Amino acid sequence: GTIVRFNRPFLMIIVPTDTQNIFFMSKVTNPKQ
Amino acid sequence: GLASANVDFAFSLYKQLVLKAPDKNVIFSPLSISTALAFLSLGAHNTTLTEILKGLKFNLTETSEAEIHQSFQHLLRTLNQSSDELQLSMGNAMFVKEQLSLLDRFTEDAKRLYGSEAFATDFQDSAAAKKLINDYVKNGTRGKITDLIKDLDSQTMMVLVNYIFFKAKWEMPFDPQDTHQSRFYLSKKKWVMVPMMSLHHLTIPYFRDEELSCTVVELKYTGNASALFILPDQDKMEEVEAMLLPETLKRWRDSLEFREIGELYLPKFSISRDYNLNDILLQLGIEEAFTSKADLSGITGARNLAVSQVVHKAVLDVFEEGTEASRATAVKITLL
Repeated sequence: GTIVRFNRPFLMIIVPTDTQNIFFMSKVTNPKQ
Repeated sequence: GLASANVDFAFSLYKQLVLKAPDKNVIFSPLSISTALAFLSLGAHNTTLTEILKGLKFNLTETSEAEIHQSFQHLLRTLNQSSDELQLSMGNAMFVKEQLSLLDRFTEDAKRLYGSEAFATDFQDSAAAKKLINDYVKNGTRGKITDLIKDLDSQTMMVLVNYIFFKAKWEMPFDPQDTHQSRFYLSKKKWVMVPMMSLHHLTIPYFRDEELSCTVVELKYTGNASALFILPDQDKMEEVEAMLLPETLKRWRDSLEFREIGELYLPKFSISRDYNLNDILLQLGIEEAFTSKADLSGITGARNLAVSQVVHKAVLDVFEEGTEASRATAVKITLL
Protein backbone atom coordinates (compact mmCIF):
# COMPACT_ATOMS: atom_id res chain seq x y z
CA GLY A 1 0.00 0.00 0.00
CA THR A 2 1.21 3.53 -0.74
CA ILE A 3 1.91 6.06 2.03
CA VAL A 4 1.98 9.83 1.53
CA ARG A 5 3.57 11.69 4.45
CA PHE A 6 3.73 15.49 4.40
CA ASN A 7 6.57 15.78 6.89
CA ARG A 8 8.79 18.11 4.85
CA PRO A 9 8.26 21.37 2.88
CA PHE A 10 5.25 21.23 0.53
CA LEU A 11 3.00 23.37 -1.67
CA MET A 12 -0.75 23.71 -1.20
CA ILE A 13 -2.89 25.23 -3.93
CA ILE A 14 -6.63 25.77 -3.43
CA VAL A 15 -8.32 25.61 -6.83
CA PRO A 16 -11.94 25.34 -8.01
CA THR A 17 -12.80 21.69 -8.77
CA ASP A 18 -14.05 22.32 -12.33
CA THR A 19 -11.86 25.22 -13.45
CA GLN A 20 -8.15 25.68 -14.10
CA ASN A 21 -7.62 28.63 -11.78
CA ILE A 22 -5.93 29.45 -8.45
CA PHE A 23 -7.71 30.98 -5.47
CA PHE A 24 -5.04 30.59 -2.79
CA MET A 25 -1.47 29.31 -2.79
CA SER A 26 1.08 28.55 -0.08
CA LYS A 27 4.51 27.00 0.44
CA VAL A 28 4.73 25.56 3.93
CA THR A 29 8.44 25.40 4.84
CA ASN A 30 7.77 25.44 8.57
CA PRO A 31 4.25 24.84 9.97
CA LYS A 32 5.46 26.33 13.27
CA GLN A 33 6.07 29.66 11.46
CA GLY B 1 -9.52 34.18 -20.29
CA LEU B 2 -9.01 35.71 -16.85
CA ALA B 3 -8.15 32.27 -15.41
CA SER B 4 -5.23 31.84 -17.81
CA ALA B 5 -3.82 35.25 -16.84
CA ASN B 6 -4.40 34.59 -13.15
CA VAL B 7 -2.45 31.30 -13.15
CA ASP B 8 0.42 32.97 -15.03
CA PHE B 9 0.32 35.91 -12.62
CA ALA B 10 0.11 33.61 -9.59
CA PHE B 11 3.29 31.73 -10.49
CA SER B 12 5.16 34.89 -11.51
CA LEU B 13 4.29 36.51 -8.21
CA TYR B 14 5.19 33.33 -6.30
CA LYS B 15 8.72 33.18 -7.75
CA GLN B 16 9.33 36.81 -6.76
CA LEU B 17 8.11 36.25 -3.20
CA VAL B 18 10.41 33.25 -2.84
CA LEU B 19 13.41 35.24 -4.11
CA LYS B 20 12.74 37.89 -1.44
CA ALA B 21 12.72 35.33 1.41
CA PRO B 22 13.82 31.81 0.29
CA ASP B 23 13.45 30.35 3.80
CA LYS B 24 10.02 31.62 4.85
CA ASN B 25 6.48 30.29 4.40
CA VAL B 26 4.73 31.81 1.37
CA ILE B 27 0.98 32.51 1.71
CA PHE B 28 -1.03 34.59 -0.75
CA SER B 29 -4.07 34.96 -2.98
CA PRO B 30 -3.40 35.88 -6.62
CA LEU B 31 -7.11 36.70 -6.89
CA SER B 32 -7.11 39.27 -4.10
CA ILE B 33 -4.03 41.01 -5.55
CA SER B 34 -5.23 40.87 -9.17
CA THR B 35 -8.65 42.18 -8.19
CA ALA B 36 -7.28 45.16 -6.23
CA LEU B 37 -4.93 46.07 -9.11
CA ALA B 38 -7.60 45.67 -11.80
CA PHE B 39 -9.85 47.84 -9.62
CA LEU B 40 -7.06 50.45 -9.51
CA SER B 41 -6.53 50.21 -13.29
CA LEU B 42 -10.12 51.40 -13.68
CA GLY B 43 -8.81 54.91 -12.99
CA ALA B 44 -5.47 54.60 -14.78
CA HIS B 45 -4.50 56.10 -18.14
CA ASN B 46 -1.77 55.58 -20.76
CA THR B 47 1.46 53.90 -19.62
CA THR B 48 0.29 53.62 -16.00
CA LEU B 49 -2.67 51.58 -17.25
CA THR B 50 -0.69 49.52 -19.79
CA GLU B 51 1.85 48.48 -17.17
CA ILE B 52 -0.78 47.31 -14.71
CA LEU B 53 -2.66 45.18 -17.23
CA LYS B 54 0.57 43.78 -18.67
CA GLY B 55 1.82 43.19 -15.12
CA LEU B 56 -1.37 41.22 -14.38
CA LYS B 57 -0.23 38.99 -17.28
CA PHE B 58 -3.01 39.87 -19.72
CA ASN B 59 -2.18 39.56 -23.42
CA LEU B 60 -3.33 43.01 -24.56
CA THR B 61 -3.19 41.85 -28.18
CA GLU B 62 -5.68 39.03 -27.51
CA THR B 63 -7.86 40.78 -24.92
CA SER B 64 -9.05 44.35 -24.36
CA GLU B 65 -9.39 46.43 -21.18
CA ALA B 66 -13.19 46.19 -21.56
CA GLU B 67 -13.14 42.37 -21.62
CA ILE B 68 -10.77 42.33 -18.62
CA HIS B 69 -13.08 44.34 -16.34
CA GLN B 70 -16.06 42.25 -17.46
CA SER B 71 -14.22 39.08 -16.48
CA PHE B 72 -13.63 40.53 -13.03
CA GLN B 73 -17.30 41.48 -12.71
CA HIS B 74 -18.51 37.97 -13.54
CA LEU B 75 -15.81 36.52 -11.31
CA LEU B 76 -17.10 38.57 -8.37
CA ARG B 77 -20.72 37.65 -9.09
CA THR B 78 -19.80 33.94 -9.22
CA LEU B 79 -17.49 33.66 -6.18
CA ASN B 80 -19.84 35.18 -3.60
CA GLN B 81 -21.56 32.01 -2.45
CA SER B 82 -21.34 31.36 1.30
CA SER B 83 -23.95 28.69 2.05
CA ASP B 84 -23.63 25.07 0.85
CA GLU B 85 -21.20 23.99 3.63
CA LEU B 86 -18.59 26.06 1.77
CA GLN B 87 -18.32 29.75 2.63
CA LEU B 88 -16.61 31.93 0.05
CA SER B 89 -16.86 35.71 0.02
CA MET B 90 -14.93 38.57 -1.52
CA GLY B 91 -15.57 42.28 -1.16
CA ASN B 92 -14.09 45.50 -2.57
CA ALA B 93 -14.12 48.97 -0.98
CA MET B 94 -12.57 52.38 -1.51
CA PHE B 95 -12.04 54.74 1.41
CA VAL B 96 -11.78 58.24 -0.08
CA LYS B 97 -10.91 61.49 1.70
CA GLU B 98 -13.93 63.64 2.59
CA GLN B 99 -14.64 66.23 -0.11
CA LEU B 100 -12.27 64.75 -2.69
CA SER B 101 -14.02 64.94 -6.08
CA LEU B 102 -14.14 61.70 -8.06
CA LEU B 103 -15.33 61.36 -11.65
CA ASP B 104 -18.85 59.95 -11.80
CA ARG B 105 -17.77 57.41 -14.42
CA PHE B 106 -15.11 55.99 -12.09
CA THR B 107 -17.53 55.66 -9.15
CA GLU B 108 -20.17 53.99 -11.34
CA ASP B 109 -17.72 51.60 -13.02
CA ALA B 110 -16.37 50.74 -9.56
CA LYS B 111 -19.82 49.89 -8.22
CA ARG B 112 -21.03 47.87 -11.18
CA LEU B 113 -17.78 46.18 -12.20
CA TYR B 114 -16.10 45.74 -8.81
CA GLY B 115 -19.14 45.97 -6.57
CA SER B 116 -17.13 48.52 -4.66
CA GLU B 117 -18.62 50.39 -1.77
CA ALA B 118 -17.31 53.92 -1.24
CA PHE B 119 -16.61 55.40 2.19
CA ALA B 120 -15.74 59.03 2.92
CA THR B 121 -12.81 58.92 5.32
CA ASP B 122 -11.14 61.72 7.26
CA PHE B 123 -7.54 60.74 6.50
CA GLN B 124 -6.32 63.63 8.69
CA ASP B 125 -7.28 61.66 11.79
CA SER B 126 -4.95 58.76 10.94
CA ALA B 127 -5.93 56.73 14.02
CA ALA B 128 -9.61 56.92 13.06
CA ALA B 129 -9.00 56.15 9.38
CA LYS B 130 -6.90 53.07 10.26
CA LYS B 131 -9.56 51.58 12.51
CA LEU B 132 -12.30 52.11 9.93
CA ILE B 133 -10.38 50.24 7.21
CA ASN B 134 -9.12 47.56 9.60
CA ASP B 135 -12.60 47.04 11.09
CA TYR B 136 -14.08 46.72 7.62
CA VAL B 137 -11.48 44.04 6.84
CA LYS B 138 -11.85 42.35 10.25
CA ASN B 139 -15.63 42.21 9.69
CA GLY B 140 -15.18 40.92 6.15
CA THR B 141 -12.72 38.17 7.07
CA ARG B 142 -14.83 37.05 10.06
CA GLY B 143 -12.12 38.17 12.46
CA LYS B 144 -9.07 36.62 10.80
CA ILE B 145 -7.31 39.70 9.34
CA THR B 146 -7.13 42.34 12.09
CA ASP B 147 -4.29 44.68 11.18
CA LEU B 148 -4.07 44.99 7.39
CA ILE B 149 -3.21 48.70 7.69
CA LYS B 150 -0.42 49.44 10.18
CA ASP B 151 0.31 53.07 9.25
CA LEU B 152 -0.86 55.75 6.82
CA ASP B 153 0.68 58.94 5.42
CA SER B 154 -1.27 62.07 6.39
CA GLN B 155 -1.07 62.73 2.64
CA THR B 156 -3.27 59.70 1.86
CA MET B 157 -6.10 60.52 -0.53
CA MET B 158 -7.65 57.05 -0.75
CA VAL B 159 -7.18 53.35 -0.09
CA LEU B 160 -8.55 50.55 -2.26
CA VAL B 161 -9.25 47.34 -0.33
CA ASN B 162 -10.01 43.77 -1.30
CA TYR B 163 -10.60 40.84 1.04
CA ILE B 164 -11.38 37.17 0.45
CA PHE B 165 -12.67 34.78 3.08
CA PHE B 166 -12.80 31.02 2.57
CA LYS B 167 -14.04 28.27 4.89
CA ALA B 168 -14.67 24.72 3.71
CA LYS B 169 -14.93 21.23 5.15
CA TRP B 170 -12.96 18.25 3.88
CA GLU B 171 -15.00 15.70 1.96
CA MET B 172 -13.06 13.15 4.05
CA PRO B 173 -12.37 14.77 7.47
CA PHE B 174 -9.51 13.70 9.73
CA ASP B 175 -10.36 12.10 13.09
CA PRO B 176 -8.74 14.22 15.84
CA GLN B 177 -7.96 11.02 17.74
CA ASP B 178 -5.58 10.03 14.97
CA THR B 179 -3.63 13.28 15.26
CA HIS B 180 -0.28 12.78 16.97
CA GLN B 181 2.85 14.84 17.56
CA SER B 182 5.39 13.85 14.94
CA ARG B 183 8.41 15.23 13.09
CA PHE B 184 8.30 17.79 10.31
CA TYR B 185 11.75 18.04 8.67
CA LEU B 186 12.83 21.63 8.02
CA SER B 187 16.03 20.19 6.55
CA LYS B 188 17.51 16.70 6.31
CA LYS B 189 18.97 17.04 9.84
CA LYS B 190 16.63 19.51 11.55
CA TRP B 191 12.95 19.13 12.45
CA VAL B 192 10.14 20.51 14.57
CA MET B 193 7.40 18.60 16.39
CA VAL B 194 3.90 19.21 15.00
CA PRO B 195 0.40 17.68 15.24
CA MET B 196 0.33 15.21 12.36
CA MET B 197 -3.21 14.35 11.23
CA SER B 198 -3.76 11.06 9.41
CA LEU B 199 -6.23 9.20 7.20
CA HIS B 200 -6.18 5.47 6.47
CA HIS B 201 -7.42 3.52 3.43
CA LEU B 202 -8.64 6.36 1.24
CA THR B 203 -9.07 6.54 -2.53
CA ILE B 204 -8.12 9.96 -3.94
CA PRO B 205 -6.61 11.53 -7.12
CA TYR B 206 -2.86 10.88 -7.04
CA PHE B 207 0.11 11.39 -9.35
CA ARG B 208 3.76 10.57 -8.80
CA ASP B 209 5.73 12.92 -11.02
CA GLU B 210 8.93 10.99 -11.66
CA GLU B 211 10.16 13.68 -14.06
CA LEU B 212 9.94 16.40 -11.39
CA SER B 213 10.67 14.28 -8.31
CA CYS B 214 7.40 15.17 -6.56
CA THR B 215 4.09 13.63 -5.53
CA VAL B 216 0.75 15.31 -6.20
CA VAL B 217 -2.49 14.52 -4.34
CA GLU B 218 -5.88 16.22 -4.25
CA LEU B 219 -8.07 16.47 -1.16
CA LYS B 220 -11.53 17.71 -2.13
CA TYR B 221 -13.62 19.99 0.03
CA THR B 222 -17.42 19.71 0.20
CA GLY B 223 -18.35 22.10 -2.59
CA ASN B 224 -16.64 23.15 -5.82
CA ALA B 225 -13.11 23.47 -4.43
CA SER B 226 -10.09 21.25 -3.85
CA ALA B 227 -6.68 21.50 -2.27
CA LEU B 228 -3.82 20.31 -4.47
CA PHE B 229 -0.77 19.29 -2.47
CA ILE B 230 2.64 19.00 -4.10
CA LEU B 231 5.26 17.11 -2.10
CA PRO B 232 8.73 17.44 -3.62
CA ASP B 233 11.26 14.78 -2.63
CA GLN B 234 13.93 15.67 -0.06
CA ASP B 235 15.91 18.66 -1.40
CA LYS B 236 13.85 18.95 -4.59
CA MET B 237 11.75 21.99 -3.64
CA GLU B 238 13.77 24.53 -5.66
CA GLU B 239 13.70 22.19 -8.65
CA VAL B 240 9.90 22.02 -8.46
CA GLU B 241 9.63 25.78 -7.92
CA ALA B 242 11.72 26.47 -11.02
CA MET B 243 9.10 24.48 -12.91
CA LEU B 244 5.98 26.16 -11.48
CA LEU B 245 4.36 27.10 -14.77
CA PRO B 246 0.73 27.14 -16.03
CA GLU B 247 1.49 24.16 -18.27
CA THR B 248 2.89 22.30 -15.25
CA LEU B 249 -0.24 22.82 -13.14
CA LYS B 250 -2.43 21.75 -16.07
CA ARG B 251 -0.25 18.68 -16.66
CA TRP B 252 -0.49 17.70 -12.97
CA ARG B 253 -4.26 18.05 -12.82
CA ASP B 254 -4.66 16.13 -16.09
CA SER B 255 -2.37 13.37 -14.82
CA LEU B 256 -4.28 12.74 -11.61
CA GLU B 257 -5.75 9.24 -11.29
CA PHE B 258 -7.66 7.67 -8.40
CA ARG B 259 -5.51 5.46 -6.23
CA GLU B 260 -5.92 3.67 -2.90
CA ILE B 261 -3.67 5.29 -0.32
CA GLY B 262 -2.79 3.19 2.69
CA GLU B 263 -1.95 6.16 4.92
CA LEU B 264 -1.79 9.94 4.51
CA TYR B 265 -0.18 12.29 7.03
CA LEU B 266 -0.78 16.03 6.84
CA PRO B 267 0.21 18.52 9.52
CA LYS B 268 -2.38 20.60 11.34
CA PHE B 269 -1.22 24.24 11.40
CA SER B 270 -2.09 27.92 11.47
CA ILE B 271 0.28 30.27 9.63
CA SER B 272 0.20 33.90 8.50
CA ARG B 273 2.32 36.25 6.36
CA ASP B 274 2.53 40.04 6.05
CA TYR B 275 3.75 41.61 2.79
CA ASN B 276 4.83 44.94 1.32
CA LEU B 277 4.44 44.14 -2.37
CA ASN B 278 6.13 47.30 -3.74
CA ASP B 279 9.35 45.44 -4.67
CA ILE B 280 7.44 42.56 -6.20
CA LEU B 281 5.18 44.75 -8.34
CA LEU B 282 8.08 46.84 -9.66
CA GLN B 283 9.81 43.56 -10.58
CA LEU B 284 6.66 42.59 -12.48
CA GLY B 285 6.74 45.79 -14.54
CA ILE B 286 4.21 47.88 -12.62
CA GLU B 287 6.28 51.03 -12.17
CA GLU B 288 4.76 54.31 -13.38
CA ALA B 289 1.89 54.06 -10.88
CA PHE B 290 4.43 54.50 -8.06
CA THR B 291 6.31 57.45 -9.58
CA SER B 292 5.79 61.18 -10.06
CA LYS B 293 4.67 60.31 -13.60
CA ALA B 294 1.70 58.30 -12.25
CA ASP B 295 -1.27 58.75 -14.54
CA LEU B 296 -4.36 58.07 -12.45
CA SER B 297 -6.33 60.96 -13.98
CA GLY B 298 -9.23 58.57 -14.58
CA ILE B 299 -10.10 58.79 -10.89
CA THR B 300 -10.47 62.56 -10.35
CA GLY B 301 -9.82 63.94 -13.83
CA ALA B 302 -6.32 65.22 -13.03
CA ARG B 303 -2.89 63.60 -12.54
CA ASN B 304 -2.81 64.33 -8.80
CA LEU B 305 -2.62 60.80 -7.33
CA ALA B 306 0.14 58.20 -7.10
CA VAL B 307 0.32 54.79 -5.39
CA SER B 308 2.54 54.83 -2.32
CA GLN B 309 2.24 51.20 -1.25
CA VAL B 310 0.47 47.89 -1.87
CA VAL B 311 0.18 45.54 1.13
CA HIS B 312 -1.12 41.98 1.44
CA LYS B 313 -1.96 39.99 4.58
CA ALA B 314 -2.58 36.23 4.52
CA VAL B 315 -3.75 33.60 7.02
CA LEU B 316 -4.09 29.84 6.51
CA ASP B 317 -5.65 27.35 8.95
CA VAL B 318 -5.54 23.63 8.23
CA PHE B 319 -7.23 21.33 10.73
CA GLU B 320 -9.17 18.06 11.02
CA GLU B 321 -12.57 19.35 9.86
CA GLY B 322 -11.37 21.54 6.99
CA THR B 323 -9.59 24.75 6.04
CA GLU B 324 -10.01 28.46 6.69
CA ALA B 325 -8.12 30.90 4.45
CA SER B 326 -8.29 34.70 4.65
CA ARG B 327 -6.50 37.25 2.47
CA ALA B 328 -6.73 41.02 2.08
CA THR B 329 -4.96 43.55 -0.15
CA ALA B 330 -4.80 47.32 0.26
CA VAL B 331 -3.56 49.95 -2.20
CA LYS B 332 -2.59 53.17 -0.41
CA ILE B 333 -2.82 56.20 -2.71
CA THR B 334 -1.43 59.64 -1.91
CA LEU B 335 -1.49 63.14 -3.29
CA LEU B 336 0.83 63.96 -6.22
